[PDB]
Amino acid sequence: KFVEKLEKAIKGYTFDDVLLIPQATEVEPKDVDVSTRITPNVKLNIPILSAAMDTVTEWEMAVAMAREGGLGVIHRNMGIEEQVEQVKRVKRAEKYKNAVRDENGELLVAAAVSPFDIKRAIELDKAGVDVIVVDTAHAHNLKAIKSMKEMRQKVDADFIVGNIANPKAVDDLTFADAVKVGIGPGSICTTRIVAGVGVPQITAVAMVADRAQEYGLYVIADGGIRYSGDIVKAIAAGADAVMLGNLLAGTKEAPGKEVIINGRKYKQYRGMGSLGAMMKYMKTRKFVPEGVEGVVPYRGTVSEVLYQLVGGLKAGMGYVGARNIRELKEKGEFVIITHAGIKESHPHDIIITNEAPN
Amino acid sequence: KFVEKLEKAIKGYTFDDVLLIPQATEVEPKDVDVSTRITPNVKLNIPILSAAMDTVTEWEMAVAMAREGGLGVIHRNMGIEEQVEQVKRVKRAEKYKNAVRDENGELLVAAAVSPFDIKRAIELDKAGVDVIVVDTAHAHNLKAIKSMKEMRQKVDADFIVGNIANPKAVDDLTFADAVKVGIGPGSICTTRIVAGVGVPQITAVAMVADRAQEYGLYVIADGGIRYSGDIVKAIAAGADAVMLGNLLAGTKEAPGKEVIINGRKYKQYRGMGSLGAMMKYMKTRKFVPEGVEGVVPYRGTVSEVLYQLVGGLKAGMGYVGARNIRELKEKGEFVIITHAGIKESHPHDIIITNEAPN
Amino acid sequence: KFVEKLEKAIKGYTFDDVLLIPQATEVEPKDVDVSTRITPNVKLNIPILSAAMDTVTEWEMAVAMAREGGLGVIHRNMGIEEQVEQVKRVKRAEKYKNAVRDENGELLVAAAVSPFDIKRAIELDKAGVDVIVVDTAHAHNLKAIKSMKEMRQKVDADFIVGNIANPKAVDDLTFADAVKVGIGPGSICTTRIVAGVGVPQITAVAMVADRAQEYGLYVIADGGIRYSGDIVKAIAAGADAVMLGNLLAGTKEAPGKEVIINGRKYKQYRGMGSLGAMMKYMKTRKFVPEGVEGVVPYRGTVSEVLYQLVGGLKAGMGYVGARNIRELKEKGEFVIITHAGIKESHPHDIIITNEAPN
Amino acid sequence: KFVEKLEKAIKGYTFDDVLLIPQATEVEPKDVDVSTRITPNVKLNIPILSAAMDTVTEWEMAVAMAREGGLGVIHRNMGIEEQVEQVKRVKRAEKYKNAVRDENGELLVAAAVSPFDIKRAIELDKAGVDVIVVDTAHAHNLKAIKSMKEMRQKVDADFIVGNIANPKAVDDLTFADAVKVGIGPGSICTTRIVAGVGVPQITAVAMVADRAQEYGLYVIADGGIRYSGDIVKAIAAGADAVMLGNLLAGTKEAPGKEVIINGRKYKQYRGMGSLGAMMKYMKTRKFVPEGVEGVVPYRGTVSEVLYQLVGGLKAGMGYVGARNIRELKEKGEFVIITHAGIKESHPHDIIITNEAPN
Ligand SMILES: O=c1[nH]c(=O)c2[nH+]cn([C@@H]3O[C@H](COP(=O)(O)O)[C@@H](O)[C@H]3O)c2[nH]1
Ligand SMILES: O=c1[nH]c(=O)c2[nH+]cn([C@@H]3O[C@H](COP(=O)(O)O)[C@@H](O)[C@H]3O)c2[nH]1
Ligand SMILES: O=c1[nH]c(=O)c2[nH+]cn([C@@H]3O[C@H](COP(=O)(O)O)[C@@H](O)[C@H]3O)c2[nH]1
Ligand SMILES: O=c1[nH]c(=O)c2[nH+]cn([C@@H]3O[C@H](COP(=O)(O)O)[C@@H](O)[C@H]3O)c2[nH]1
Repeated sequence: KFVEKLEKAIKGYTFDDVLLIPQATEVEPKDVDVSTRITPNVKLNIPILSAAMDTVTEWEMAVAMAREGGLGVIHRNMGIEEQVEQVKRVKRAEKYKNAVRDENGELLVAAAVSPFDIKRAIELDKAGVDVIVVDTAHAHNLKAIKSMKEMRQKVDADFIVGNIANPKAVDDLTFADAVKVGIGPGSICTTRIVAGVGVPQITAVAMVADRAQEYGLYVIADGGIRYSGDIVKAIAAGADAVMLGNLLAGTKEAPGKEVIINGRKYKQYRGMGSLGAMMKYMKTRKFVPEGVEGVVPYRGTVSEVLYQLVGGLKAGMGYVGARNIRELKEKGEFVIITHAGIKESHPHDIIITNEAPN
Repeated sequence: KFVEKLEKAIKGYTFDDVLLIPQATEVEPKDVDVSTRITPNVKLNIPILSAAMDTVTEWEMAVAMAREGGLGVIHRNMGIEEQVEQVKRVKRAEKYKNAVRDENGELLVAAAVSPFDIKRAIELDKAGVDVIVVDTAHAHNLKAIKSMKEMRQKVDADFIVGNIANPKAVDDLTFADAVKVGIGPGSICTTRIVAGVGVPQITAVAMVADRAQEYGLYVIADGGIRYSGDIVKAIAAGADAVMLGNLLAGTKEAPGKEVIINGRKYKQYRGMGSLGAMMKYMKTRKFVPEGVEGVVPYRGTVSEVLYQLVGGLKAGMGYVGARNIRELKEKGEFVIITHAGIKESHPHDIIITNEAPN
Repeated sequence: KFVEKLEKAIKGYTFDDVLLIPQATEVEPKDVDVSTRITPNVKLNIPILSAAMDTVTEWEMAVAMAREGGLGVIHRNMGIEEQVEQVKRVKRAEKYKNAVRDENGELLVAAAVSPFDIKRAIELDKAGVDVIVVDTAHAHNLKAIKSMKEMRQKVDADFIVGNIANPKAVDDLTFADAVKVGIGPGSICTTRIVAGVGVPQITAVAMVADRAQEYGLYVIADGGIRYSGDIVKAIAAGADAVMLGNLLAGTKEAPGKEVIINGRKYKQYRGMGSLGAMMKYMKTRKFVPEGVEGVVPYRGTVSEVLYQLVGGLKAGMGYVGARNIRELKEKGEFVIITHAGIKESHPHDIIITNEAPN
Repeated sequence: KFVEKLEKAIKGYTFDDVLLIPQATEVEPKDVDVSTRITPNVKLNIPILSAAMDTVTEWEMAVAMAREGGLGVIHRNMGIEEQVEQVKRVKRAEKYKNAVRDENGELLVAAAVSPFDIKRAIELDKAGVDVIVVDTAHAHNLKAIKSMKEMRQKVDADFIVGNIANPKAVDDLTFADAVKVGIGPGSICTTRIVAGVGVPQITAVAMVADRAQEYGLYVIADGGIRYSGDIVKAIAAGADAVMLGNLLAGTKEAPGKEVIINGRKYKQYRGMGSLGAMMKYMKTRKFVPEGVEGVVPYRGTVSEVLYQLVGGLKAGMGYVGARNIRELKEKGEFVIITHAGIKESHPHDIIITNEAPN
């Protein structure tokens, strides 16, 4: 019985365990289309959402994301009235040819809510939020799901529930428009260390994506993205879009506090499940933290970060012969590599003097 | 023949090689029950025992452990009369709703003895010890086992023999109430380096647990636990409880000497098979040490450490839908991960400023 | 579908994942012949080409390479007239018994061109270049290949197209004399990090070599070579020759700028896809860099570096009983090793005071 | 063809990839017998030989080794007359109950020779050397083997040829008494880096041992031993004895020059295939070095080192229920472990203050 648990254990892979195999390419890469659909009513011009964290997304980030064709999810570590005001400021913010707007030409915006905060949801919905993101650590909670269903029935906005890491969870969330995948891969996440629970992101996305495709739900890969190359892999693994925390934290638009150390600029970045975040409107029913607090170097503007990420994604799509997202998901093939392969993949046997992305 | 040894070699896994897969959860996590049975007459309120080491468990630790629902095993690197006095002080120590007590309302306590120290055992038994723990490096020793049987017949207390790492050893220990698993995983253990013998803990627990279940014996996972997440994995692998050395060392109650270095507080922690421990009542028939001496940072009180560990265990059980220990052992499923997966599981690509567990 | 991508994923190996198994040897090693054919009209006396990079190969490097029996590929990050002049200076440069010369006794030389630069190619061809090397990041580009075919028809020089990492690409390049293998292994390469695309070099060379052999095309392993041992492995994996960047950079003949740091000598080495290289005649249609800038320690003269590399290759060939290149490719057998095996393969448990290669 | 080389590649294991599984033990460990036979006329009281290196074995080391029941192999980086004198001094050196002596009560001694130095061999034989050790990097050399056969016919001493790493080599060396296994694992060895050739030691010993057993030849595992635990594994893998360089270097008896750095004592240790060793009577037909030069910390006397090593071996044998060497080779079973398992096997999550072996 216990030995069979080990013998039958599935083998899980993360971003660094795989590489995409180059293929014949007819069109690339400057002509690559990266638009993608995440909900019945929402198609982004770039497959990127900014995390719903208090050191990542507030109104400024959301405006910047929407102007670039992406989407910002206003965090919920604030009062309901404060969150509705953030949403309104974004919707009325409008040179940005890639911007994603609603029927009235207003920038799109999303906002996070707890599975039980139906009041908050309705207020956000009335404020004109385009997407409601049920933001929980383990969405496959029955009681929570019952509350989610009631919530879905009382709002018009599109509905995204996350996070999950087991395909079986999709079967009980078919009332949502999309599911967010990611349990334990976050840069500031300690859930796997504290709880011992999780699934390597590439494997998690693939398992969930196959099940989601069966029900008509979209998939968002959340957490663990460190390089543009990870985005290409996530999409090839089945995701329609990715959600970034670390890579967007430290940008001018990020609400994280500035920090200088040794003359170098940084910005705070912390898990919403950290003491600091808890010491700020959520009160989780958790006895111990599952996130840490840290800092990331100053990255410049959101615009500059997205240009690099999207640039890399387009290069990767060109290399595999994918003219659009659907084709990447369709024909992207993987090769599994070893630790030594990981080392050779990064720059090696050299004293780097400049790694600039321009 | 020799090549077949390699071809037929079993693949062994340790804590970091696996993760638990999230599942549908109906009740969690603050309502999770972590009580567990380790012997016919002993059920703990938390699945944790403090190691029988001279830098970990003496009367103060044992009192603190029992008051929290756990169990302390008084070490045997002292005289018989000194050990009986430690036991008595614990039994008469009694605001602690989770405390584990015997029929007379006295805190429970355990004590270690050598497989050959029948005299010590009888004295401990008369002093009212609740559990006698035969404490040896390799319990699957025939001569030792013969002595153990005679010992079991002369004491009333429950009987725990360890340590072992091969299921075949259980077959010859069916006269005991439970077996302790762990050969080589300890934080200060060098047995695998000095002797070249051992079995990765997750695999060892699983193999032994399947065999133990066939005979009605309980299983305790001893050594190698560094995080609360490891506890969840050990139990899911077949263990009824775990034994901690490193994580309890450095607490206020631990008998280890205090040490200050660079203004920072530490406490000594060393293997019982180290020169220091040997230079203190045991005299092993070993030519060379199989343990080292070191220090661990000050952790605070036992109460604070247990709260965190149990907190993590409850979070993990909630994530897999386990309302109690039996269900964790019953339905916990694993996913095997690579080194890259291990890296992504811990916090990464961030300059940590705070990892506090509150 | 997505899960099958992972289940059917091929396992890729790089240089450090393998070792060659020693065999009975009748002749070795000072009598080992390392000559090798890379094109219908070109056989080198040593299986080594210098990279077409602006910090590696200009006329001096090319002269040194040809004098030792190797081949230099003049980089294309300069004007057409400048490149033709570099070529002419090499052809007229002529104590060097291993030198490779053309029919008129002139040192051989190669030059790189973009798949679309037919003008540059014709000029190089008229200048007497022996080999034209189509130098692109992803040669399996249809539009590029159409241009390549027109180019092949307008020049007399031998034709080498690269780089590729998929055997399927060979099928569409049968009009060339040889293909260059290598996508992502370079010491200063970030293509796998930025685009997420690539194939571990040993696996890439083997897959391509089997397909190339079917069409009569030669194979050159480009990138990732750090030690002479890697050369032996690359050839045993199917390559006819290797191309070096890092190992030749830092030599007296390399055009890289000199840099002193802490009294120690270095020379600049950077990817052609780096800002620095771009800031120098190419203008790629890439949005972001896929190479970095760094420095390598001063290595001495090209002659000294080649002696060591070739020395190692000959030792390795002797150990496997290969009197020539054809036999190495023919009978070289591999054993796959683990990370621990990699550690034991390098010097260990010692404080090195001298690693000199004389 | 090339892809099949990878698909059919055998998987090789080194010491750190495996652990021995504990078993029922009837007698251990102070009653463990570690005597072992390495040749028809030579049985050692401990399975250890000192390397034939100029920084490891000269007459003092050989005397110390024989007095402890082991064997010293006088290195050949000296003149013939100097080597014969070293041998004589050992034979006439004679409180040492474990000493290994010949028929006349003289300490045993071995000496190394090149496969072609028949003159040196005969002189050593006449001087009374007990074992002649043909000392070469790749013994599976036909020309060398022909010379070896002539040598075997002109000496009375027992004959040991090494090193090899392929079982096929044993088939051509059946005229010898034993073969020495080890190509590339040495602490100061770079053969695998320079030549790309080698076989992980555990796998090499096992493959060779199975073939050797078929012909009646003994096996000596040479190189890569860092801990007593490695000795237990090597023997369990099929070896009759092991040869140590690094672990014996740095002892009082070792001829290596003393070196002080930061108040700490060290002794030089270098490969015989290093410039330093070459700059000292061998003149190899190698173009480049395959060994490095370094230093090891002062270890104390040979006696103290052997006590620890043998102590560990006995502990390991007790843990697996082996009362003697034959039984270890007979019933020792392995479990393969991962990198994480390797980490847990060593001391972890502790600040070591003392690792003393007493
Ligand atoms: O287990 C967790 N404990 C936390 O405290 C925490 N905070 C954020 N997150 C999630 O991490 C995602 C961002 O991941 P990255 O920084 O790698 O982009 C985000 O999308 C969040 O989903 C957490 N997960
Ligand atoms: O091989 C060993 N040599 C030793 O000297 C030694 N000292 C303690 N122990 C065992 O390690 C366990 C505690 O392990 P942790 O520190 O990882 O919690 C404890 O439960 C002890 O079983 C030893 N094992
Ligand atoms: O992806 C890349 N981005 C770059 O900027 C770049 N620059 C050079 N190269 C290629 O790397 C090869 C040299 O590799 P080594 O330094 O390891 O010898 C060379 O042969 C080049 O093919 C690049 N690849
Ligand atoms: O490839 C090699 N190049 C060298 O220069 C060299 N020097 C010593 N040896 C061999 O290494 C063995 C000692 O290995 P350890 O230091 O790990 O005990 C010894 O037994 C020697 O066989 C060499 N191998």
